[PDB]
Amino acid sequence: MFMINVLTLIIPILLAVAFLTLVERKVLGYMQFRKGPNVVGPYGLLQPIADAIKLFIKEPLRPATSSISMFILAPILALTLALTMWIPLPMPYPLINMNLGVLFMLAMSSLAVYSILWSGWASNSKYALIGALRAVAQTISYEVTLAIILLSVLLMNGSFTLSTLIITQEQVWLIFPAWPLAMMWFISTLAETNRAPFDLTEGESELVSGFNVEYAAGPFALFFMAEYANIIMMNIFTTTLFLGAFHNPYMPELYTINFTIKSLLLSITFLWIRASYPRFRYDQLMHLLWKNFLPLTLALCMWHVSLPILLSSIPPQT
Amino acid sequence: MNLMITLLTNFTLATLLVTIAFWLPQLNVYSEKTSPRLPFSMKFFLVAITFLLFDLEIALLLPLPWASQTTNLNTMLTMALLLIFLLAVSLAYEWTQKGLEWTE
Amino acid sequence: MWFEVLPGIAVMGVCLFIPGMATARIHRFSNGGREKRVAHYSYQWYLMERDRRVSGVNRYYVSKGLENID
Amino acid sequence: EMVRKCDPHIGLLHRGTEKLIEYKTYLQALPYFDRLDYVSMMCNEQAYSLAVEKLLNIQPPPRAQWIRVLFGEITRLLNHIMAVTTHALDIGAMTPFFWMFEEREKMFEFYERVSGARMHAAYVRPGGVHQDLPLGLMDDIYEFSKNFSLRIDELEEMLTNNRIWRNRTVDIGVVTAEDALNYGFSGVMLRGSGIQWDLRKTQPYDVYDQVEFDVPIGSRGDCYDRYLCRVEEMRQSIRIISQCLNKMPPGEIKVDDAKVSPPKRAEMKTSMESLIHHFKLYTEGYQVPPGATYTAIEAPKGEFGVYLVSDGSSRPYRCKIKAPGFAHLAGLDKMSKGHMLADVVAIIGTQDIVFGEVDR
Amino acid sequence: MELLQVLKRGLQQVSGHGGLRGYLRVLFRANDVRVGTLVGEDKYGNKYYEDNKQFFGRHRWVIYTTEMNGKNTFWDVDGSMVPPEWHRWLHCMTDDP
Amino acid sequence: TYKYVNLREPSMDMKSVTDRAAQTLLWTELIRGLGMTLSYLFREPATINYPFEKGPLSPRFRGEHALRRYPSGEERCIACKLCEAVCPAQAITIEAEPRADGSRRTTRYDIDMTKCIYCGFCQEACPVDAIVEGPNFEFSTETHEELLYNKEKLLNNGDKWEAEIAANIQADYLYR
Amino acid sequence: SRGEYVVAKLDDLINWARRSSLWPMTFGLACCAVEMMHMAAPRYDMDRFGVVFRASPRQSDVMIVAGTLTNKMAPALRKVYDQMPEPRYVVSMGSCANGGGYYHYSYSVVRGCDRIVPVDIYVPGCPPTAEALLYGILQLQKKIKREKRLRIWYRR
Amino acid sequence: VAAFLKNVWAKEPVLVASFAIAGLAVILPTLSPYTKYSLMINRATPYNYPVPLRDDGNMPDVPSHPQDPQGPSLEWLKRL
Ligand SMILES: CCCCCCCCCCCCCCCCCC(=O)OC[C@H](COP(=O)([O-])OCC[N+](C)(C)C)OC(=O)CCCCCCCCCCCCCCCCC
Ligand SMILES: CCCCCCCCCCCCCCCCCC(=O)OC[C@H](COP(=O)(O)OCCN)OC(=O)CCCCCCCCCCCCCCCCC
Ligand SMILES: CCCCCCCCCCCCCCCCCC(=O)OC[C@H](COP(=O)(O)OCCN)OC(=O)CCCCCCCCCCCCCCCCC
Ligand SMILES: CCCCCCCCCCCCCCCCCC(=O)OC[C@H](COP(=O)(O)OCCN)OC(=O)CCCCCCCCCCCCCCCCC
Ligand SMILES: CCCCCCCCCCCCCCCCCC(=O)OC[C@H](COP(=O)(O)OCCN)OC(=O)CCCCCCCCCCCCCCCCC
Ligand SMILES: CCCCCCCCCCC1=C(C)C(=O)C(OC)=C(OC)C1=O
Ligand code: SF4
Ligand code: SF4
Ligand code: SF4
Repeated sequence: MFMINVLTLIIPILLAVAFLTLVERKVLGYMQFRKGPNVVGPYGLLQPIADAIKLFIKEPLRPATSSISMFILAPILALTLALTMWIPLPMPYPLINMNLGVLFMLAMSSLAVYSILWSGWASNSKYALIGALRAVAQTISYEVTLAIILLSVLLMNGSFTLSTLIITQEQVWLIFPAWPLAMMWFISTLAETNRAPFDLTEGESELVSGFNVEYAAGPFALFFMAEYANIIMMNIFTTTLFLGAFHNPYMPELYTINFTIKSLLLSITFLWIRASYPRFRYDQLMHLLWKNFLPLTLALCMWHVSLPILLSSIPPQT
Repeated sequence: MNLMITLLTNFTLATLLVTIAFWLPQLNVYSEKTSPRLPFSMKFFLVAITFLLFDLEIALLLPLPWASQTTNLNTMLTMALLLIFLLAVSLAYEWTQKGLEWTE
Repeated sequence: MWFEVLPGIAVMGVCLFIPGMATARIHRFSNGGREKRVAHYSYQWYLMERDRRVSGVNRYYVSKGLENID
Repeated sequence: EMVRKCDPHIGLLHRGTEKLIEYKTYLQALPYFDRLDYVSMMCNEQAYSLAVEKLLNIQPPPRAQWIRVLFGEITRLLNHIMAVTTHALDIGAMTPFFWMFEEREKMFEFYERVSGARMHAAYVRPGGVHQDLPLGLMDDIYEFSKNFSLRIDELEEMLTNNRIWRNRTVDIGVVTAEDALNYGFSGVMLRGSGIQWDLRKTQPYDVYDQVEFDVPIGSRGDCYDRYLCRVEEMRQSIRIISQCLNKMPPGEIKVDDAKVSPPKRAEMKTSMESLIHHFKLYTEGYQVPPGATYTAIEAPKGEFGVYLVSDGSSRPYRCKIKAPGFAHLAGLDKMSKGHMLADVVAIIGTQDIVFGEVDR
Repeated sequence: MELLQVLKRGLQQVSGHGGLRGYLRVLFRANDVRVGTLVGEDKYGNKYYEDNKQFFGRHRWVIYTTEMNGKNTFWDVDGSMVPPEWHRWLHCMTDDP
Repeated sequence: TYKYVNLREPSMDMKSVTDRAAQTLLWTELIRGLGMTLSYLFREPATINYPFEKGPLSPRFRGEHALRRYPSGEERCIACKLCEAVCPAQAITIEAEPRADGSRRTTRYDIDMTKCIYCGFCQEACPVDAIVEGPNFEFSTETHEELLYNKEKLLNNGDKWEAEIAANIQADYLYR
Repeated sequence: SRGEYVVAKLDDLINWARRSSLWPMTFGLACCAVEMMHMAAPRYDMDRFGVVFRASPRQSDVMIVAGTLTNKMAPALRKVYDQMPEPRYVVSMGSCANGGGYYHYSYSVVRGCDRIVPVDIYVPGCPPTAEALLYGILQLQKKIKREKRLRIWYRR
Repeated sequence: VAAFLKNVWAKEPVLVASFAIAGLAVILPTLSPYTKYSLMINRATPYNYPVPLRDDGNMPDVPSHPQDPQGPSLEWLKRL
């Protein structure tokens, strides 16, 4: 009975990741004054299926790898972490109700850079490794503000428990006391998943994404679907964290409908940010972290430490 | 226990997807293709070390939502603002001595 | 026009609705028509194990009220 | 991170265009010029037409000159759309590309209505243009120009005040005015460095001394002022197109020297002299008196020159094609020093580079 | 409310193809279900439609026949299935069918 | 007769400084750009339904070549070789002899469509409207030699497309 | 029999998947790049056919050779072709990629890219219009639709 | 000090907001009248068991029953 619940978590994750590619190509189509796919299925609904079947019967590209073991383990680790980030998410009930779900998700997302690092090791090109080290330095840079913004918000929650964060936001959305934390959170999660305007691997400002370079890389579909699982998950986590919905304990479907609509709007906001801006240069998003976001994050961290003490609004532990 | 079952299930589904994505495109026999240190940067290593040290400072900051529940609140607030201030002082020394340069 | 993106958004929304609705219905099926007991703290687990021992069927979710006392 | 030396290796689209010109007549060598700066087709046509007309000692009729200036500014709108949108798409902004190529699609429809080809029209010819405007074309050019300002406005809404676009272009590719003069730069590569120079003003050709436009001048020599100069040149191209649509004269569209331009097909089939002249223009071609000219126009990429040498025959002897992208890409190595590898693609965007005219 | 007018226009598009069968027929062959004024039909079965309220480019269209010169063109429709007398009208070289 | 793009010194009073600081801290131009992208989300897209809808063309369009006839069936080409004399690609190859009734006609009329630059100089050089360049652009092949047209292919294109070619010449011959 | 039916329906499935998810790599060498960029522009819009614009060259299906192939970029063309995962197709766009074009007699131009790579669809024009290139892409899709990989596998 | 403040608010407003938020976080809990109640609420939250006292005979302030009048009260917390 529990394995049924695990599978009804993880298989609709993969189906939602499949149709996020359709939603991306359509919404980026209409924002670019064109259409997205509408030929392959009715209104494009067979495009993820056709594209997945195409990617699964396509040849392994040309080259060989430096390390077979890490070439195998990097997509395994990427997909495993991308699936385990969903199990403490209270929607309205988490699959694995743990006392430290926030800290669990922060730790498992900190583990996600090893897939990038091991895919940089496993490629033969010494330039793809440099691109991987740039990506690792980017992701570990924005994990700092993820941790401190998350701590500053949890000072109004009382615990690391994700299910308590529904109870915390019963009177107001938590974006009202913490909107600067919320906007730096949203941009930092955008910079976490290598998502535009922070996608330097998939774009220019890159020493190796330069057309007729070497570097045996993994099967693209696995890292791609791990990345879109991470995108939907970080938007659901932002929805739980700042825009927490009404929960009737006798009707859980009201909360599920409400957080689902908000998470869809927030993922479409990712789609609408990537179709609106040019890319940062690498030192420009290093600037944006280290000289812009981190001073405000430390200042608001001091503020959200000292603020429940001065307002007599310290939340309960339980 | 249910956590271990879930981790094993996620690891199994991931390994199954990886094994399919490596062995399913080997079904179609293809034409066998017969034709035909990295430079160091100090700034790349320095941003990683700056990450590590600020991450240890964050590791000090993580018990704050439990630390606000104490009865010694004046000492707690002093040491909380002092850890965030020492993180800010580490950032200011990293700023002013040209440490955040060309990866700013 | 722009309502052509709504079938894909609707399918993705149903796919996000399935996990939460699924875990709520499975928690109510596995726990006697009620919410799953949350035991974050060892007192909550102590009361839950006491319920499991007083229910007589090795199930914490079989509630015994005043009909169990004389 | 830094770029110490940037060596562009070119000739990967070198086709030996100006050797193939030497074995063809002047009318036959005209469609090579559509294919040089292939986002600037009728401007290069106009440059070669002015070179051959300067050697032939003839002039186009006034209506042909107004058609050339109208379609030269339509061509300038085409090229600055291509410039700004690919310069944004390489930096990363992908959406105004798709927005402005629908307007660029409508201007290719203008080319197809006037010539039959959407790009390589072979329309502006030595002597004038090939064929007259079809009826109702100027009304649709009016309907395009009446709305195109809003298109430039929303492009400029997406990019100009954007902090991410400005952080990629404001301190990037600074060229001093003296180095821009010394390195053979031309057009926006001069005018972004504050050099008040434009060949439509200083050395004016067909009827550019009769239209009325402003010339945008930069102040810092960077990628961002050259972006603003190209956007304001699209604004001023809309202004010139409004003046060309209002001041179009009646009359013929070829020079009425039938020893240079072909007679009409109605009189080719009726008159003996007209049939002889049609025969000898489409087989031998017109002879050009011996001499060498350097005719240069203000193309949308800069000074586009033709050093054309005639030997008295009906084929060019030498035809050197001066192009802006050659000198700009030569200056790429200076413009990228002390910058990063991401700044190099912004510098190849601010130098509007098309390798057909770089390579010939 | 003007959303009701949109839904009634959608339902009369369903009705204007002769019910759900013709609606799904044009939805899967054309990927486009809008209704138009039948300008004519050639000797192959290609049907040609107008809607001058559409923008220029959409306002004239063809529904291709299912069998032209022996080939099953139910799914294998082709741009060159249009005969030359309708090729001027469909490509808007004239206002005249 | 010139204007200065980007020669604006910003106001340094507290109102404008607070305006620019609010733009920095509250991302106002970024929300402007999001609003412009959202504005295009709710427009009707410019996408035509190819192949069921076709892009607009004029009667001057230069597509596939065709050899024409008089309204008797007699072919118009009288072998004068002006079209290969003017052909800037030398895509046209012509041989000729007097045919069996003594008429000046071609035996070879080749057009390599993969040399051809589709510039229509052959149709404007032709004194008898024989070679024209029709409206067909949907003639992609699967092999290279299917685009090396001989006289029979061009006469079949003429017989195939004459009902349209004659109407386009009828619309455009007064400009020529 | 039964196995012929099964391999026929599996050919139909994999041909549907491969033609309806074409990912093009574009050699935008010359003027035909401009017209492919119009084939991806909102009017014609290759992306609604499943044909994504600016796909990765590492995981592309069809190599659209759009421009003049010179002698100096013929080995780079062949190198990018050799780095493509099978099934790979090649659409030759325009007269210079088809047969040398306007530069056929040049000292520096490969007379058609079919001297270098195998070509599946030849799209004629200088340039062919964006509609003509989309015609060639749909003809490539029809060519994939009638492939018989598993039927010929079963009959060998 | 008014020229420097407007200059740093024109050039580096992120740092000005940073130092302003940090300075408010430092000097504000010593000025707030509710900082007393944070201490009062944390010391009134009963984590442990209230281990009772042996009634020796002289403890007039200690109640004998939870609902007795004498003892520590939380009416200030119900009302606030
Ligand atoms: C959760 C749902 C979503 C939440 C909202 C997010 C949706 C909107 C997203 C828009 C698109 C963003 C795309 C990525 C943009 C990245 C670039 C960017 O914005 O860089 C940030 C820019 C970076 O600066 P910059 O580069 O623009 O400016 C130049 C910077 N220097 C000078 C250093 C060179 O600004 C910030 O860092 C601001 C961060 C958040 C600010 C929070 C303000 C708090 C204000 C408190 C009061 C202040 C008043 C004074 C004190 C009063 C005390 C009482
Ligand atoms: C949580 C929700 C998840 C939802 C996931 C799915 C989203 C999309 C839903 C489907 C939308 C409609 C799909 C229609 C596909 C095309 C059907 C069809 O008729 O195709 C025609 C094709 C050939 O037919 P033919 O015999 O040639 O017809 C000639 C007529 N004279 O005929 C064929 O090819 C044969 C029939 C094929 C039918 C395919 C139908 C779609 C299958 C998708 C797989 C998933 C199914 C759902 C699983 C989850 C729900 C239970
Ligand atoms: C390259 C190698 C392969 C890579 C892919 C696979 C590995 C990587 C992805 C898996 C990572 C596993 C992380 C699991 C532990 C996370 C922490 C944790 O257990 O938190 C949940 C919870 C804490 O909450 P709390 O409520 O306080 O405790 C329950 C008491 N009421 O605590 C509990 O519920 C406790 C439950 C019992 C203890 C669980 C122990 C799990 C098994 C041992 C570790 C397995 C992973 C080892 C490898 C890691 C990566 C190298
Ligand atoms: C013993 C019997 C079984 C034997 C083994 C076969 C197993 C079942 C395999 C699927 C069905 C086989 C047939 C596949 C389609 C064949 C028919 C076809 O291609 O019809 C064409 C039609 C669209 O026509 P088209 O040519 O595209 O025209 C352009 C638009 N005018 O196309 C359409 O209308 C759409 C076609 C959709 C194809 C089916 C749906 C996708 C496949 C779903 C199942 C497999 C994938 C499962 C999920 C994977 C992960 C996402
Ligand atoms: C007292 C409470 C506790 C205070 C400590 C806690 C602080 C929390 C925030 C953490 C900040 C971490 C980083 C700090 C670095 C400071 C040094 C610095 O940034 O100097 C450089 C800067 C000029 O920037 P530049 O180097 O040019 O940057 C490249 C782009 N131009 O130089 C400047 O812009 C000038 C910087 C100094 C002047 C800032 C004045 C702000 C005043 C705000 C109102 C008063 C607030 C109370 C605090 C006292 C401030 C004097
Ligand atoms: C399991 C389901 C697999 C679906 C795979 C879909 C992959 C995405 C298709 C389109 C696409 C997008 C949106 C995309 O963003 C991208 O990166 C730039 C691509 O690679 C070049 C793409 O091909
Ligand atoms: S269109 Fe031009 S290149 Fe083609 S055959 Fe005619 S004259 Fe020659
Ligand atoms: S110009 Fe006309 S008549 Fe003369 S050879 Fe050519 S096609 Fe024939
Ligand atoms: S076939 Fe012609 S128009 Fe096309 S790229 Fe070549 S030269 Fe340019």
